[PDB]
Amino acid sequence: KLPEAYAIFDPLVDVLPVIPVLFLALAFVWQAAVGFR
Amino acid sequence: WFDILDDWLKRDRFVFVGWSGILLFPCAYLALGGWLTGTTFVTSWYTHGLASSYLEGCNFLTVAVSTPANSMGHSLLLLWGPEAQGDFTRWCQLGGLWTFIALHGAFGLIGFMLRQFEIARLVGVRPYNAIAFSAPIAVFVSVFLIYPLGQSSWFFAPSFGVAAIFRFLLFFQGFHNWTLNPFHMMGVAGVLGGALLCAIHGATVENTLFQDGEGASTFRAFNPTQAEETYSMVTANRFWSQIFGIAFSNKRWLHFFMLFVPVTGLWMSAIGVVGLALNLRSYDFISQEIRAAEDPEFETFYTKNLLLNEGIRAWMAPQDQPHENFVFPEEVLPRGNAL
Amino acid sequence: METLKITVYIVVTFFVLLFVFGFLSGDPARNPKRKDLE
Amino acid sequence: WAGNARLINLSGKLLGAHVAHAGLIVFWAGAMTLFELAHFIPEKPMYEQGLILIPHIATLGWGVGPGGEVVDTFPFFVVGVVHLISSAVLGFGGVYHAIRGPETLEEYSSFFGYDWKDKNKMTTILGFHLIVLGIGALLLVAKAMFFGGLYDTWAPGGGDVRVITNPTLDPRVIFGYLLKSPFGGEGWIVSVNNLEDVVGGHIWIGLICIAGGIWHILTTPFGWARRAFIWSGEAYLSYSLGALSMMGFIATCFVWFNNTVYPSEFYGPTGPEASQAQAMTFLIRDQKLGANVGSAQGPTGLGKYLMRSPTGEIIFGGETMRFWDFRGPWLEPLRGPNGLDLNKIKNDIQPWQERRAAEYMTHAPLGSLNSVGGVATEINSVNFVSPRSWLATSHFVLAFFFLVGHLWHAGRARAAAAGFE
Amino acid sequence: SEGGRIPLWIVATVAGMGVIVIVGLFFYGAYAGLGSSL
Amino acid sequence: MTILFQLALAALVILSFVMVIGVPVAYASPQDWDRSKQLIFLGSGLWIALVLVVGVLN
Amino acid sequence: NLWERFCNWVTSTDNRLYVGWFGVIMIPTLLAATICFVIAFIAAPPVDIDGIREPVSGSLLYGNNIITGAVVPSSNAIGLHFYPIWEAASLDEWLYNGGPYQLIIFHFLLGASCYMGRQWELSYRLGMRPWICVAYSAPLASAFAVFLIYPIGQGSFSDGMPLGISGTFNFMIVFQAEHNILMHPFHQLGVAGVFGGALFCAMHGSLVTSSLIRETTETESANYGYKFGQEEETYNIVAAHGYFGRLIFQYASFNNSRSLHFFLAAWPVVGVWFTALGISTMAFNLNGFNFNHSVIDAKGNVINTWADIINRANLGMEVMHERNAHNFPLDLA
Amino acid sequence: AELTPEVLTVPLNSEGKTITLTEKQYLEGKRLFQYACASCHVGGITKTNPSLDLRTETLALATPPRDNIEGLVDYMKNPTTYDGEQEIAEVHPSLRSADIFPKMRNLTEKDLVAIAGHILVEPKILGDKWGGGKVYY
Ligand code: CLA
Ligand code: CLA
Ligand code: CLA
Ligand code: CLA
Ligand code: CLA
Ligand code: CLA
Ligand SMILES: C=Cc1c(C)c2cc3nc(c4c5[nH]c(cc6nc(cc1[nH]2)C(C)=C6CC)c(C)c5C(=O)[C@@H]4C(=O)OC)[C@@H](CCC(=O)OC/C=C(\C)CCC[C@H](C)CCC[C@H](C)CCCC(C)C)[C@@H]3C
Ligand SMILES: CC1=C(/C=C/C(C)=C/C=C/C(C)=C/C=C/C=C(C)/C=C/C=C(C)/C=C/C2=C(C)CCCC2(C)C)C(C)(C)CCC1
Ligand SMILES: CC1=C(/C=C/C(C)=C/C=C/C(C)=C/C=C/C=C(C)/C=C/C=C(C)/C=C/C2=C(C)CCCC2(C)C)C(C)(C)CCC1
Ligand SMILES: CC1=C(/C=C/C(C)=C/C=C/C(C)=C/C=C/C=C(C)/C=C/C=C(C)/C=C/C2=C(C)CCCC2(C)C)C(C)(C)CCC1
Ligand code: OEC
Ligand SMILES: [Fe+3]
Repeated sequence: KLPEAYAIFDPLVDVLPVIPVLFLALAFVWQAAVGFR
Repeated sequence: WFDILDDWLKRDRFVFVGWSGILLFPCAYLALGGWLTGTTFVTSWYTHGLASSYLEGCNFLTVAVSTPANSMGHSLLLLWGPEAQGDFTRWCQLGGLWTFIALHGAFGLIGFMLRQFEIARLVGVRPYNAIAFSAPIAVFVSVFLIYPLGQSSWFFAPSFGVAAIFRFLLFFQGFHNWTLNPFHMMGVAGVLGGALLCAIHGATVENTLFQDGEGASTFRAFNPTQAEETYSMVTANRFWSQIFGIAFSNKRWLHFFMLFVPVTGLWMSAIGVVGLALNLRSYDFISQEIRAAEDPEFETFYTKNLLLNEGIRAWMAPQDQPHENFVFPEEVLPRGNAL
Repeated sequence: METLKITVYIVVTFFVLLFVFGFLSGDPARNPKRKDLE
Repeated sequence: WAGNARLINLSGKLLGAHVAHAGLIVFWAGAMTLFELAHFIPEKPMYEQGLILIPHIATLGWGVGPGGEVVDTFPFFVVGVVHLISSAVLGFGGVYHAIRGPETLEEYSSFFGYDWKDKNKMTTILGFHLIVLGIGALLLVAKAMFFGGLYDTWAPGGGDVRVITNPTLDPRVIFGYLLKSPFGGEGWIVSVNNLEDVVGGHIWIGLICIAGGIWHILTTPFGWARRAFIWSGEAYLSYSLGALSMMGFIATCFVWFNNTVYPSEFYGPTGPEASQAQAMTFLIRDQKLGANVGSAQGPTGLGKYLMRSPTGEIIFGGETMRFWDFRGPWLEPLRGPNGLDLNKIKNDIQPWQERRAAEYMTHAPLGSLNSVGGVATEINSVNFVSPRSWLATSHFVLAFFFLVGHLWHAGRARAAAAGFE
Repeated sequence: SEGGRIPLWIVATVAGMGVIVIVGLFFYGAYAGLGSSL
Repeated sequence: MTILFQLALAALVILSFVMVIGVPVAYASPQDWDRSKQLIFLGSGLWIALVLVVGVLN
Repeated sequence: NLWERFCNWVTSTDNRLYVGWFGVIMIPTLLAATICFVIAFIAAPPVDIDGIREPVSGSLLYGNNIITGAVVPSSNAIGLHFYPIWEAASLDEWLYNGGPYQLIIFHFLLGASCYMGRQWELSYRLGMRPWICVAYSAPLASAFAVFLIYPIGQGSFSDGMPLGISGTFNFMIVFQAEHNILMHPFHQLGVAGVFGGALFCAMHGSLVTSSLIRETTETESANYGYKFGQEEETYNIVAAHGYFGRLIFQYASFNNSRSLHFFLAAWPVVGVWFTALGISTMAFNLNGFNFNHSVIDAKGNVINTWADIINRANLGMEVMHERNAHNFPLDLA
Repeated sequence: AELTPEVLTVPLNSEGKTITLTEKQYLEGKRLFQYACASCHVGGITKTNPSLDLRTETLALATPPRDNIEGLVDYMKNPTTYDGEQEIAEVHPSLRSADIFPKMRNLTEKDLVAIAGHILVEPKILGDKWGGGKVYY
């Protein structure tokens, strides 16, 4: 860990990089709310 | 009072419970629970020495339901078996599960082919499916019954797990060189042939589908009157004929041949196993062995393999077979230079 | 054998020019069964 | 749910999408750089943790001393942040252009941005993006010659960041790499030994890109080009699609066999490095036990340590005989005419060389999904998986599927032209 | 399209995400035991 | 002053938290854009500024 | 002028085959491989696989029977280099260092590749879709993976995959003793793809056979076929969809013929897609799982999990694979 | 069958005094071993020099003696050939060679002690295995 003063955010930074994947997820929910077409 | 039950029972609902419905579900359910239960909660190191479940922390793969101890032979130790003496907990410690699963589970397979016969005389269809199903049932008995019978006991039968199956594979390679058996070879033929068919048939269809059948040009439609169906045999024919060189074009044959390949195969394979049950194998080529000993500058892949085996056997049999209690001194073990 | 190496390359490239020039081909181009655009 | 295929012709929405996924690519650039400088510990082999971009950043010799992890921490935080914000700068753009409204009917706009089937405009748009690569490429050149150097793993001592002078700009040398056998050690692009080749090899690209970007801008394709290629929108994907596949392969193989470009110091040792490293490690060990290396006779009669290569030089024996093509800074000083000098060997062998052998030999690219280090049989008490195996592995995969894509979309362009649509 | 209709694209998301939490565990859990391996 | 950065950041944090959730609903034509678009140039104006503050703080 | 007359030939039906631009390479290529290969198996002299001076001869004349083996891999010395004929000296040499291997391989892959192209191109001359091009791509890709990628990832064609029955087995064994595949999802999906295809190719053809047009000129003494001209086709899909649906449940059964045949080509192909990758992924050392230890921190007593007895066998074999060709303690490739 | 005090009641010096470690420590021993060792010393066997192990018995025959903690600590700071005639600091990890084995730079006296403890407690648990890899070989 070398972020110094920002120390505080390891958390959010740690679960951060996954979101690109979760984008795929909404995409299907978007579809569910729109009856799939 | 009879016919009624026939009907109530055979009543066409969501999940068809026929006359066979009585064997199938009680057995196919317990055979599943039996697995899942021990898989998640039982240890089999009193009987096998390894870790059986999740309770001890194996991964899904590792976890399994291990075979009884070799000291017991073929005694079906049911709960009221003179050996377990009715004490459940121990009945599990000893592996009384394996027997459970294989037996109930053997009948579930009996029920499932029966349920396949029922449905064909109610709907008025051909029994063929029920017959294709014999292959697996053969494979099953062949494996889990015939084989253990021929040998020292229940222990040597496949173990109910993932890895526990891979270990089976390997076991076979070392002591039986099952790969050299011709029967496993044919079996290996149909399974790979089943998948080769499944691709060409499915791809040919899909790709020879009738043009413009859908303006939007996607393909999610049909109907009963769609007698002709969505594709051409005439074009496939020529396609194949000019690419592969052959193409028997007669739909009825294509599908049946698709029954022959897979199923014909597994029957062999099962035969091949009734053979090993009696340590009767295809593990040697007298001709070669002979010239293999009178001459040291001669070697073939046949040979190189027989070497790996002994390695499998020497290293893997003392931990894998606790009952004889093998003690093998470092030096003794076969071993290539530097490794 | 150097005579062999040479012979090969001729053969090989020969059939290459037939692949390449068979596609760029102004003559046959991309002629299908349902529509010819020339 | 071919949703993304309904968008085909309404270029007003693609921009919205292309610039939306273009926002993820940059997002990842920050999310990962920051995730790394997060877990990252100084002075522990970059590669023994599990990093990938930082190593890239130190490749450009952005922040490092002679093969010394990092003296200056910061350089990475800059990258982590920048790209993470460029992800919003574009997330905004992609979203907007996706949702606020389509295109092609803006008169002054259609003059700046046209559509498909129009060879002269597609060509023009193409050249454009070509003028951009011509630049980015040349920027790399800047960062080595008049800027904070680049990391040369070669001569001497430690090869810290060094600035280049007069890159190999010879006209011949550059394409020679293109005309060489892609076999046994010699892969056209991979053969790149001298870092100076690499710089000069970039200068020529840009000039070639730019000289081309403008070319199509002004020119519409000739006849032969028109009668060979189709012009559907789907078909341009098939071109571009398969291009990337080849490259996936390209780079993958490029990854396994390092050129100074991928200094093994960050990335780790090369598959062969390990083996060759294991041979050398043991000459010494026994040399210290007074073993004579020249007269050694392995059970085969090939000498445990030294034998020849078909062209007759000396090479470490053992299966590591297949990696005598291997070259690195540690093994080289013992190299000389005719192969390895049996006299530098037993006389002039410095200690820091045994170290590298042992380290590499020790961190063999060999690993499993459980991150178990070493042979398939080891115990789970050692975690490691050479970045190279990670890059090579995942990237191979994509270069494959992607090819499956060249087939699927290019075969569907044959259905547009007249087939099934 | 929520006039106050009985949800389904919610049910589909509730469990779906729920499952991820159980499996997710199954991965965490796979760490607590092999971790003392030596 | 550690306090300003701990607030400037948390500042840019919360802004983004919102932005990313609002900006999308804002593009829901039947929910007035007049009101929603104001707030937009605000988060954007406010944000890019915070972006420069943090930076300058080092 | 002539040049035009040639192309027309190549392009359409020739009453035997279709030999388009793709088969312009495929036909002369696969021929050189066939011929060379057939002869190599009937007379090739011994070949020393691993550089060592211990030649292995798996040919008919030199004391083999069909299963015993065939065309053996190039030397480990030439291992990764390019070994053509011109590049060597006498053929007595060539024959010893595995020449036949490379020669046969490379031509075969190329022409193997083109056999695939040819499949598509025929589609373009017959206005049909381009799918078959894709389903072949699975095994092809796999061959390459086994015959190429690996030796490319490993450092020498030697130990690519022998062209004999027996050696196929060897390659397998050595392979899982070196990379432990069994426990790798990509080979797991592989068994899924295959055991899949078996279960489906039996299912389909089974049902398709049970729900036939019971009343079409079929008696108990004769059985004669259909032909495209036949409208209603062979079977009553309602009977099959009804059958299968009643065996498990409505959803379980397939409504239309597209979802049926698409499934048949989806399962197998995407299974091997992965396996072929599996190998290619373990070609650069990303070997399968390996849960070698589970403990009882009580004392730390190691408890053997079914998987360890798997490593016990994987072990015996590692030790003796390529006996006497190792001079150092740990294999690194 | 649990981890016991006796188990951790390990020899501290040549003469005859002993210290009984704790739970907390033991674990730090592993964690450290794996950190700058395992790679080269997996399961207590030298990869670079197979004919020399880390079993307890072989350590006592070293020069100077090494069946106890003080000896190991000395070794980790400064290295000693099995006989004690060469200074192998330019070859083996050593607090005196931090500059070359960066993994060492961070280490502290407390950590050496624990690492040493891990090496002496293990064999009581693993037995033959930790030696030449029995289960492992
Ligand atoms: C250059 C990039 C590229 C682009 C822009 C497109 C674009 C398109 N493709 Mg193509 N495709 C590509 C590459 C590309 N493809 C490649 C490389 C392949 C080979 C695999 C394919 C194979 C392909 C097929 C087979 C089909 C398309 C189709 C389409 C159209 C699809 C619309 C749709 O329904 O999407 C919907 C997309 C999805 C539901 C995505 C599924 C993605 C997988 C399952 C995710 C795996 C992620 C995994 C969970 C991660 C694990 C975590 C990791 C850390 C380990 C669209 C025009 C369709 C068409 O009809 O074309 C006109 C179609 O049938 N494509
Ligand atoms: C690679 C990613 C990807 C992308 C970029 C797109 C893009 C698109 N899809 Mg496709 N899709 C994908 C994957 C993708 N899809 C996959 C995998 C599937 C299969 C499940 C589909 C299935 C699909 C279908 C079935 C349909 C589309 C449609 C569309 C278009 C919708 C336009 C719109 O306004 O929607 C409405 C927009 C919203 C509901 C808003 C989403 C808001 C995002 C999450 C906000 C993120 C926050 C933002 C960055 C904040 C910025 C703040 C600033 C200060 C920085 C769009 C071009 C539709 C279409 O018909 O297109 C022609 C359609 O019907 N898609
Ligand atoms: C891939 C790279 C990329 C590309 C190629 C483009 C390309 C384009 N962008 Mg986009 N953009 C991008 C990335 C990209 N952008 C990103 C990442 C972002 C986020 C930072 C944006 C944000 C963005 C915005 C915010 C805007 C554009 C606009 C445009 C278009 C500008 C052309 C022009 O001449 O404007 C010059 C501008 C004009 C001629 C403006 C005329 C003003 C209109 C007609 C006023 C209407 C009001 C009227 C009074 C109403 C009467 C109604 C009555 C009821 C009262 C162009 C197509 C502009 C656009 O589409 O609008 C035309 C625009 O406003 N872009
Ligand atoms: C961004 C990539 C790019 C793309 C997609 C195109 C695409 C096209 N170009 Mg352009 N071109 C480019 C870059 C690009 N060019 C650059 C950078 C230059 C400057 C040298 C040119 C110079 C150029 C000229 C002078 C001409 C074209 C022409 C054409 C059209 C040719 C038709 C055809 O492909 O025939 C078939 C193609 C071939 C026989 C070539 C296959 C080549 C292989 C795949 C690539 C080899 C690359 C090289 C070895 C790698 C560099 C390695 C590095 C280490 C040095 C086509 C639309 C023609 C045209 O449009 O006419 C008006 C034309 O006359 N281009
Ligand atoms: C990063 C750079 C790099 C790149 C991009 C490649 C790329 C490639 N390598 Mg090489 N390799 C490298 C470095 C690299 N390598 C290094 C450093 C070494 C040192 C050990 C090797 C050692 C090596 C070996 C030992 C082998 C490869 C092979 C291959 C090819 C495999 C795919 C294939 O089957 O194509 C099939 C061919 C094509 C897709 C043709 C593309 C060309 C145009 C577009 C088509 C021409 C069409 C016509 C029909 C064919 C004429 C071909 C001609 C040779 C007769 C691929 C082109 C394999 C091979 O097949 O050799 C070439 C192989 O056996 N490589
Ligand atoms: C008799 C019982 C038995 C059972 C239950 C299993 C079960 C399994 N084996 Mg084992 N096996 C057995 C005996 C058995 N085996 C024997 C005797 C041997 C020889 C020693 C082996 C050798 C073996 C090997 C070598 C391997 C396996 C593997 C597997 C797994 C394969 C997954 C797969 O795709 O299968 C094929 C089946 C299918 C693809 C389909 C099954 C049907 C599913 C459940 C239907 C889903 C449909 C859904 C409910 C409805 C949708 C409706 C639709 C209309 C939309 C599976 C867990 C493989 C593995 O990966 O191990 C972990 C593997 O590599 N087995
Ligand atoms: C991976 C191997 C493989 C599996 C898992 C498998 C599975 C299945 N095949 C079925 C059918 C078929 N399979 C067929 C041909 C084939 N099936 C093949 C290979 C397989 N088939 C092959 C190679 C063929 C070609 C011959 C046909 C022709 C049919 C059908 O008609 C039928 C179907 O309807 O198709 C979907 C289903 C029968 C359900 C049943 O009867 O329950 C009753 C019995 C039960 C539940 C248990 C009996 C007890 C056994 C011993 C215990 C199993 C318990 C496991 C050990 C525990 C779980 C283990 C995990 C690792 C999964 C079932 C999903
Ligand atoms: C023993 C016994 C009994 C009982 C029991 C039973 C019968 C049971 C059962 C049980 C069961 C029955 C159980 C179960 C469990 C389960 C679980 C725990 C599961 C899980 C799952 C999961 C987690 C999933 C997932 C997934 C995903 C995510 C994706 C892919 C696919 C899948 C689907 C795989 C009695 C009394 C009779 C008597 C005799 C004995
Ligand atoms: C699915 C889909 C889609 C898509 C989407 C997209 C494409 C998106 C994107 C998105 C994006 C592209 C985004 C981005 C974002 C970003 C963000 C959100 C950021 C943030 C940041 C922050 C917060 C910061 C950070 C930091 C710094 C810089 C410093 C230090 C500290 C911290 C860590 C704080 C569409 C619509 C088409 C349609 C439908 C479907
Ligand atoms: C603002 C902000 C940010 C950002 C964020 C983001 C970018 C996020 C994202 C997120 C996301 C992106 C999420 C997602 C989620 C998702 C989900 C949760 C999903 C789900 C789904 C489901 C559940 C589905 C279902 C289904 C269907 C529909 C069908 C098929 C089957 C199934 C069942 C699978 C940060 C951190 C930088 C910091 C500062 C602030
Ligand atoms: Mn054909 O092989 Ca790849 O393992 Mn080690 O190195 Mn040579 O020994 Mn076997
Ligand atoms: Fe069919």
